Amino acid sequence: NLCPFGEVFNATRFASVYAWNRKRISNCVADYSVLYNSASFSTFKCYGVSPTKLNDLCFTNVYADSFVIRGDEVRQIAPGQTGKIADYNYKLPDDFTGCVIAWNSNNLDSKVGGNYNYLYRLFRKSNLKPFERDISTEIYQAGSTPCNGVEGFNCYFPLQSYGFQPTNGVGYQPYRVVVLSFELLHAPATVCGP
Amino acid sequence: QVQLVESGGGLMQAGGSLRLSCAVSGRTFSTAAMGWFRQAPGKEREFVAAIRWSGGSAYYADSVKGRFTISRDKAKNTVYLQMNSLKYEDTAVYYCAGSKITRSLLSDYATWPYDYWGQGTQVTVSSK
Ligand SMILES: *[C@@H]1O[C@H](CO)[C@@H](O)[C@H](O)[C@H]1NC(C)=O
Repeated sequence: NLCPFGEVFNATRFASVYAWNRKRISNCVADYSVLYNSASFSTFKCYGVSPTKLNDLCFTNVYADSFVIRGDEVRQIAPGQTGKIADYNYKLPDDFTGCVIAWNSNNLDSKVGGNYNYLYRLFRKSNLKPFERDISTEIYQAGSTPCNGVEGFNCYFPLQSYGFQPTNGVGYQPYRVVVLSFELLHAPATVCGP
Repeated sequence: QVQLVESGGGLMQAGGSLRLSCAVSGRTFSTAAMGWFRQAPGKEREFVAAIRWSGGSAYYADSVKGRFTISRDKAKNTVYLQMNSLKYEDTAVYYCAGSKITRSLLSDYATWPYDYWGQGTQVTVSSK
């Protein structure tokens, strides 16, 4: 009953940000020290909680959301931020209680000649609500004329590849991101520190 | 691993039709695209047509609009070029190509790189 944070952080494969993965963590002992003492993480930002105090707290559920974005977009995984990722791909609530953790994954997620398998949503009729997920591939109407599912003038495919090459600048290198959300409801608190 | 195998082409009289087929093994092109290119002697390899694999929207070089049609059969994992109203200057080696890259604007497939190529198929357009 050790919380399976390994399965999330050390997953072989990570989701595209538009198709971000969520794992519900419950009914286990969480050793948060494995995370906050790690030298592996380039970002470790907590909101409404102190990372070192986490081993002292109990929650009903922990949600672990994970995906890949480029380095220069990690700043968008924060309450109240704007940009293509926060607006159209993965949106934190203004009142977020949790931690945003990221690390450079250039060694796994970049390939010589480019890895283009990680996508982001470039076009959308409106901003995502917090923790909304949109995996639709409907043709996006950018102009006054309906597309009727046909790409053309002002009628676009809504997703686009990141082009991750190991020689990219750090800003265009792939980062793996895990967002931990800490939920306290009127129920037994099933995820506690040691 | 990934093979693009062309069939069809060869000799046809001007105003006639040919159909090129390109059978893909070892990959599907999902949200990216397949295309056709051609190379005449002394000339750079030039874009002919692209198709979004998932949704099937097509993009054409101006030089073949109203004459050539690109299409694909997901079940057969095959892309096609229907070449109608053949012109003498359509004579070239035709290549099918596959892109690894998902681009939002289909017109990007006229200029962005393709990582997978067929063997090349001679098309020759003859007089009377
Ligand atoms: C991921 O694996 C590494 C190497 O085994 C280990 O040091 C680390 O603690 C693991 N992460 C988690 C959260 O268990």
